[PDB]
Amino acid sequence: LADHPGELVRTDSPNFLCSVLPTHWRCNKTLPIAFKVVALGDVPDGTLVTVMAGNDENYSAELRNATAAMKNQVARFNDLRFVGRSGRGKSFTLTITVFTNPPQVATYHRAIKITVDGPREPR
Amino acid sequence: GPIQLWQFLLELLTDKSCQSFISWTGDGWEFKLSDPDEVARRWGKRKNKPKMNYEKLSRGLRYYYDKNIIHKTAGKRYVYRFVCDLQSLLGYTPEELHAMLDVKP
DNA sequence: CAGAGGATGTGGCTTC
DNA sequence: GGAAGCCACATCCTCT
Repeated sequence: LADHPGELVRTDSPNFLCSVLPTHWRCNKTLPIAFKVVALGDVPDGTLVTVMAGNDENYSAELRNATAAMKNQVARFNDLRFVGRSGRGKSFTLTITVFTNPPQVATYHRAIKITVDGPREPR
Repeated sequence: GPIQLWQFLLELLTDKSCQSFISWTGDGWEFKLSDPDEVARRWGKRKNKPKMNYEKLSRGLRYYYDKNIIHKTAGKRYVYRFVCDLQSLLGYTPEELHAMLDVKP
């Protein structure tokens, strides 16, 4: 929480941080900032990282490119997208799984609302 | 009203006046836009989009492939096929419809 | 040119 | 009535 001041938020896990996500985005639209999961502790290069989104509307929301490999403490998710909607006025909770042995899981609560239109100009 | 592309085309295909620019091939629900520019012009007019053309209207149709409303007939220029259930919609087998319209082939 | 789809904003309508 | 959703294109573009 230093070198890229406002570029990282804390997850419910003291060993992981992830990029801040838009508060509301259009489904299947590319994120404006590549989602990254940053490992504080030592996480061997190559370690897989997946993210699952969902809430009381979708226990599981359809995503795209939801897998990334840990390279030098960081999992750089290439063009990650949210396909499944999160419901009117409701946001998804991301569950990040870092495939080490044993595996570790960090959570990002109420991280992002996804709708068919996403942020839109007033009518 | 909220007319949709496929519905609009279906209307033209069931109006014998429009047979010069759009018609059934004679094979089931397959049809052809013999004069794409004209069809596009009209579609443009019905939606109030003067700049409308075949290049954009065809994009409309391509969104249907996925939704199983209409598919492309590979190899045949300006040729598509309704893959949805028209009999249910207009209560006529293609053969009967082709007869009402005096569809040649 | 015809034809597949991707990207992104708008018009029409429906839900809360 | 009005914001927030959903669906259908309309436009533009990049490849094949």
